[PDB]
Amino acid sequence: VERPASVVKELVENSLDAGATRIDIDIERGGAKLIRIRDNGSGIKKDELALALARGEALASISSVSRLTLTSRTAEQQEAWQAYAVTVKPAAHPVGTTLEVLDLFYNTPARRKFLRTEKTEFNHIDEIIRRIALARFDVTINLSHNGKIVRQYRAVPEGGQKERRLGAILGTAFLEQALAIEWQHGDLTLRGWVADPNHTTPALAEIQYFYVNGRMMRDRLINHAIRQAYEDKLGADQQPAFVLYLEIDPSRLVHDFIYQGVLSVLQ
Amino acid sequence: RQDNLLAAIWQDSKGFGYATLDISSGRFRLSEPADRETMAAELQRTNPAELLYAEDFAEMSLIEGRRGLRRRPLWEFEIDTARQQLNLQFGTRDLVGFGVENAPRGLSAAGALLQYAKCTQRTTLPHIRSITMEREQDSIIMDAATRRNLEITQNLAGGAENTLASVLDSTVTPMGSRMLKRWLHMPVRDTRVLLERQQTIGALQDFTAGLQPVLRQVGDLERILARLALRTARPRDLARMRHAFQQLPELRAQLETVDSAPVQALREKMGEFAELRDLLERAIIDTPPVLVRDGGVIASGYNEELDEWRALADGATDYLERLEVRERERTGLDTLKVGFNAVHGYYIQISRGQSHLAPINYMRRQTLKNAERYIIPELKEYEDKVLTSKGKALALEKQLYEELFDLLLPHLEALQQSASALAELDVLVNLAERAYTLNYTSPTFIDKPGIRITEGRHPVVEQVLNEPFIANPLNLSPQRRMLIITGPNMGGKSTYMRQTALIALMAYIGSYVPAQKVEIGPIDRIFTRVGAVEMTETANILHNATEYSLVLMDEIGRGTSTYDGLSLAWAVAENLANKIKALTLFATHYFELTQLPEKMEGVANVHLDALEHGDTIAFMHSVQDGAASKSYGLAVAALAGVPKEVIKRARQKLRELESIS
Amino acid sequence: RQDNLLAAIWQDSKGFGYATLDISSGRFRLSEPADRETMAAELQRTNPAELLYAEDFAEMSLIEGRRGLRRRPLWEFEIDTARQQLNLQFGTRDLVGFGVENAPRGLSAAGALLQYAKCTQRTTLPHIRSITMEREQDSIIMDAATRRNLEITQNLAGGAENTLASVLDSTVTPMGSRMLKRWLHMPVRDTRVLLERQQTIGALQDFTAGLQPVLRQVGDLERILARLALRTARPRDLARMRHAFQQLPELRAQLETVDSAPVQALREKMGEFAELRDLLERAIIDTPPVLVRDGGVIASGYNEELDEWRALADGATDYLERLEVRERERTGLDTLKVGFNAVHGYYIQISRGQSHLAPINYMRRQTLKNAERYIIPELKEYEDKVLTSKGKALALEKQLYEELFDLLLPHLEALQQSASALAELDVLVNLAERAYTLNYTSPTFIDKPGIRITEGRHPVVEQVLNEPFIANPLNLSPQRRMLIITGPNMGGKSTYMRQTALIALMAYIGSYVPAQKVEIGPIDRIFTRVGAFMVEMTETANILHNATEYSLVLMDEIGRGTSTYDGLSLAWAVAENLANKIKALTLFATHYFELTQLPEKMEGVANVHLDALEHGDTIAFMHSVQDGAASKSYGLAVAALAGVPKEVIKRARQKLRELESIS
DNA sequence: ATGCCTATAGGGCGAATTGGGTACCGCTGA
DNA sequence: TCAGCGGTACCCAATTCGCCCTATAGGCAT
Ligand SMILES: Nc1ncnc2c1ncn2[C@@H]1O[C@H](COP(=O)(O)OP(=O)(O)NP(=O)(O)O)[C@@H](O)[C@H]1O
Ligand SMILES: Nc1ncnc2c1ncn2[C@@H]1O[C@H](COP(=O)(O)OP(=O)(O)NP(=O)(O)O)[C@@H](O)[C@H]1O
Repeated sequence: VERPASVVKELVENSLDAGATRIDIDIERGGAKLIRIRDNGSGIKKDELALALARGEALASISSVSRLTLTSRTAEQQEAWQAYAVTVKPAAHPVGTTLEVLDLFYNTPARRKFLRTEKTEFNHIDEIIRRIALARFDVTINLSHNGKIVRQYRAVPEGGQKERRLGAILGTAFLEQALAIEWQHGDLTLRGWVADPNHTTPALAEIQYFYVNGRMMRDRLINHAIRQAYEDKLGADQQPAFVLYLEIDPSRLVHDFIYQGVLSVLQ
Repeated sequence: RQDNLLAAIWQDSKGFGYATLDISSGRFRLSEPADRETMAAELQRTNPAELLYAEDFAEMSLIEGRRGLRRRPLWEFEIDTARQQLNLQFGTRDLVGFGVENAPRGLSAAGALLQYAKCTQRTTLPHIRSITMEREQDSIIMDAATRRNLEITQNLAGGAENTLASVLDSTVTPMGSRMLKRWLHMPVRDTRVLLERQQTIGALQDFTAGLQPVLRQVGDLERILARLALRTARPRDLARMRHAFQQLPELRAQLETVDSAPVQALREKMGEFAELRDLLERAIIDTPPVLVRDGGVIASGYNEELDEWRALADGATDYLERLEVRERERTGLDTLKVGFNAVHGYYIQISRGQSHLAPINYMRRQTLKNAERYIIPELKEYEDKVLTSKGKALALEKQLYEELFDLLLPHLEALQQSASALAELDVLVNLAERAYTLNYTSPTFIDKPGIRITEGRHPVVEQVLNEPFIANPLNLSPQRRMLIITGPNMGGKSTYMRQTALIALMAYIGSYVPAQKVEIGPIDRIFTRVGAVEMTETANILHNATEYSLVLMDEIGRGTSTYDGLSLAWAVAENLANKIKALTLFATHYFELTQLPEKMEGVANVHLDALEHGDTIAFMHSVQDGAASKSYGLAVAALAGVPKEVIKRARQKLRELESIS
Repeated sequence: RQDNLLAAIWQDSKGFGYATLDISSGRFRLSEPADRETMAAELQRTNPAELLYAEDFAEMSLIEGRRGLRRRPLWEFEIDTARQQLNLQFGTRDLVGFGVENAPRGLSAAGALLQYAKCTQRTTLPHIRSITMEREQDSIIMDAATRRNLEITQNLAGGAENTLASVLDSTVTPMGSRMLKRWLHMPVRDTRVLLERQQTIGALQDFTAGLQPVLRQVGDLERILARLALRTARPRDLARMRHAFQQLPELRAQLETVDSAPVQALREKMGEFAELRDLLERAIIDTPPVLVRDGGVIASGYNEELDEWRALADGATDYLERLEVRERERTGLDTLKVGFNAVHGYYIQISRGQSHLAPINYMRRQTLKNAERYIIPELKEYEDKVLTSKGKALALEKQLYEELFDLLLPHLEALQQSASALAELDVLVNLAERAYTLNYTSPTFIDKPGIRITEGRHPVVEQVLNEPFIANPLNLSPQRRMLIITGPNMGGKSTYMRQTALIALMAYIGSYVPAQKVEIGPIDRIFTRVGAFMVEMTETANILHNATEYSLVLMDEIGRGTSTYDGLSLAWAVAENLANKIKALTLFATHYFELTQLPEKMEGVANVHLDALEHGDTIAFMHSVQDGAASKSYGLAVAALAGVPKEVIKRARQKLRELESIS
């Protein structure tokens, strides 16, 4: 839990695991003086709150290590209970859970030096959300900084228009060049988008993201498979731009499944 | 089946003022029809059997075809006597509690009618017990008490932060900020016009982001056109106008794809003045200086002769360099430098040691401490061609610049329409962005007065509050036409009341409302009350409010004793449930009023449930069917900082008082 | 005897912020010393056994000679954590009820101290329940709530109508209106300076009439001096300055006869600067145009070379007239007229019928619809000498005008002192006018806190009303240190409260006070409560914590609460507190008749009420303060007088006797 | 070692923003 | 009437504050 974006990552995930379709992720002073995650997920009882801190792994990994203010109201008729620092008294909050947490950094001087300025650190927080956003197209995420609402990733209906939010995450540049992919061989199902290598510019080359059953894994296997496909359509071998989604039944065959899916879409 | 009705009318330089009286019933009323046809329709409507007019009435044509006419003096229609006489007639110290105090044009008619009534009748007329103003514009009738309380444009302090403006005012251009502000002080109630906006706002929800940067380029075109009409426009104003003209091809393309006939209409009203674009592009430099006084405004290529007189002033530096060089060679003085001076003009300066080694051609202009400056015929000749060419090129610049007013003013009207349309687009697209951003719904209008909110929220409070707004449901109708909202401080008494008031107003600017779902009925008058006077405003609401009016009574009961404010609140609630049947909201601390839902038909008990745990407290902020459980100032007192020892003395004195009841 | 004290300090670009804590008592204080020596004196005064500082503290010289020093990180002194931590410590939703909310510089120290206190002690600290701002300067303590409520300078709307300003602001010049507004913002409490003004105002009461017309000639000299320093001053600004300079001989004569050493001191600070008068009199025309841009500013006789370049432009109309005449004679064309054009220059226009009957000397410049305009060498030569001489004379006018800044700026300081003194004279003479007109009295200051008013009145309400204010007296002291003011609505109990507040403030600008006779004691903090609970109770708590034995407390309707059992019970404890513990000067305007049992309960408290006579539905308010309590409710009687329908009033009286039948 | 990545801090540029300048607005004895 | 005539509101426009960005080094697993 060393980077401020790490705290986010865990906590934003903690909402998704509670079955959340709305995430209010809020920050101030580039994540140094506010880290707030509010959801419309499932609430947590006054009982389970206490010893979760004193998901229960991550909550405790930050709770007594920060000024953590964990409040929630169970969907079942109750009164929103609220913790601090190890003290439960009731607040009033909607169905779900909220962690208006201040900087983990408290008794660690060296961890302040570890802080890589800020603005850059909320730009890293943005990337966490930006990634998580593409993983879950069913969850709404409104990202804010300094009280200023920054980015607005609104939940698309099941098999709806994905491009707006996609374009919100990846800017207008990619959205224009976005060529959709739909490959399927047995248990393996590949979906997503690719920018046309003909009109691929330096700005688009910043986007290289690959999601496998929700979780993103930065694996070099996929880099070969993609830069094999980007080479064997047109001669030029520049930096690609893509966002792709593979669903598999819970390696080298998968590599070949990927490559074949791309080249057919581009032409 | 007609009655004997009496009336009076008077006018100033501004408009007209009107008043009436039926001697059978005792109904006395007031109005200020601004135009003629409205005034003619008002006489035609009431149809008085006896009609007053002041000897010097200008627009006589109205009354010369009416019956039972009465020529009256002027002094009778004077506001001083009118106010004084009518105050003592009703027995008040002011006519603020009739909502006519700041309608002096109409009070001249009312004042003259009563002085005539007191002279026509000359008996006791207690039937005349009240008057009321009826600015029944499609615009909603709102006392300034509402605008200062709702904080539409101004908070309690006097700033424009934590307003409905501040929130909705993410408008890119100032003329958008102002049309937004005017809409909020003049809510449209023409259900057709409101639906025109709601269909517009729904279609631009998707395209909101792309249009907004294009609108930020325009600037305040509306106030630039006002200076253009005055013939006082500045170059930097015309630069903004050109920058705006370039965006019209772009906006005509983006809005062409959008599916909304109102949008396609506004797109045509926007029009295109690409002819005026061409003129200003050719005429003016990309970014000229502040004033026309300084010149350097009109670009080269527009006027041949501008460039001619410029070419004289441009052949300057090379003429002086070759002089400076030749005269440095010829004399043998290397400190010789030819430069300009605003005061004296051009000159030839030589160092004091080399000064008197200069030739006989040189005439002394300026003696310095360190040098001797001179002037020669060739310079003094070249001095003339510059100084005059500057002025004549600059004079041509002033004349051309005013001539551009004669080229633009033919479209002046069309540009105001375009500017209004562009300003309206910024508002609508801004609201389309706000409704997209803040997840607002389209409220649909019904026939009878009533607001049905589904998980609604305070459009301002939710935005600035760190925590989420606890959404509140509402069901107002002529069946449920009043809600006794008893509760704690930080209960949400004031919030749920004022949240309802904004929802109505926001719904009546055709803008998407802060709620999951709203269905709302006719609300003509929005009347509001808050502590600074008190009784003055409440009475106005009593007299003015109708079956359709929205009443927002806040803590009536800040009184002389427990009894005078409970008794009045109980009577006012009865009145608005028994007689008037207005859509009424009566947030209050009087739990004794919670005996009215059993007393009255139409009144309903609601409360903002608060659950106290430990020493501290939680406020659910959710409206529940019932009443307040206990007092909450004790719980709040600590939360306002107060030492716990007088909270202790409060709880120690509480149980001495609570032991009785 | 000797204490164990803990403290912390931090600074921004603006000034310093400070905080302390004694673990024996549980006192927790705050301050914002603006300058260095004040900050050094504050450390020297408190003398903490343990002292905090942020790693990047700039002015280290303060703390390098102190004991038990502690180097702390920066982030600990951040306002975000400070506010959050301290809010949950006290349990409040804001620190407004400590009167420190808008002191963020000091809260950085307090925020860092508590985080450190919670860690140094880690023990029972409920003896810490509050923080308070002890201002480095205690000359006067005023809340924005007073300034907005009393309407000293600004009414509820935001304008300056029916304020204490509007009344006292009959000042002839705007710089007088502003110094009047600042004094009201900063009431002087230095007895000597207050008596300096009262002796000044007494002496000018008679001489006020003569001086006031002379002060109206000055205009806003203060803002003219601001532009003079910026080198952006305008001719009509310099015209006002000269018009002001001419009045200094006149004012030095009128004030010489007046018997007041403070006036004679102000008269010397007034100065004369009859040299700077001579300069501007010679330099500038009596009334020049708005801007310097188009010249016509500097008078002839000042600069000989200005007059030279003018003489070229002055030999203009007669040169063209004699041409126009000679050419009209020679040609025989009477429609021949020689005129100027900005675009083309000068010309000779002849009517179209006579146009082609002109001589061969004439060269065509401009063809018109109705005429033919021409140019000749004599004119085209004369055209040059004008156009250029205009610009150069005008250019010399810009330079000379900027040079006059070089001549005036040596006395810039002395003129600001003079302008401040002239502005002060307008204020003082204006107040001396008000005191003369309304027969205001000179209040004299005593040692212990207490206001003794004899037939005193609301200085503002009395002026606007169409009935003389029913002036009422007062008797405050640390013996009679609270008054329970019950009575009707429009009873005049908020008025008598607010009338007392202005009287104190007006007495503390050294101005003659709206009363027959006043003797007043030290009032350091003027605290007020403004109706409309989360607004109301926050301010009341601030006034509980902050108010001292000497502070003036002005409670209005403590009790606009969730019931008559919460509001009373609070108000009850508040009255006890300010009579039992604080024993402070309190005016408690309320409708809680149950609190009228406190004069028998408490020592220092006294029952008073506003007499009113009701006949039928109508009611008449005597507006006179009587020792006792309110008779009954009065809202019923008022309701009708505010317009409320008799259908409500009857239903009020019908519901009244259903409720009054119980009690 | 090392080599491609990666955050960084000063610098540059853009967006608010309030003082300064202007066009306007009564208006004030004369 | 009247001609300044000072005030006054208000629209700029350079200034101030915050946001971005690209050369400028480091950086850490390999
Ligand atoms: N529905 C709500 N959701 C969130 N916060 C709320 C809600 N209702 C009220 N509040 C908060 O409650 C506080 C003030 O409540 P409000 O209802 O205005 O006062 P009240 O209960 O009438 N007492 P008073 O302060 O005298 O007006 C503010 O902090 C509001 O943000
Ligand atoms: N001494 C007085 N002489 C004449 N009129 C007065 C006097 N005191 C108050 N008034 C008038 O009384 C009215 C309001 O008085 P005020 O003291 O505000 O009433 P209250 O009893 O305090 N109730 P509230 O209006 O709620 O503050 C105004 O019209 C004042 O001008």
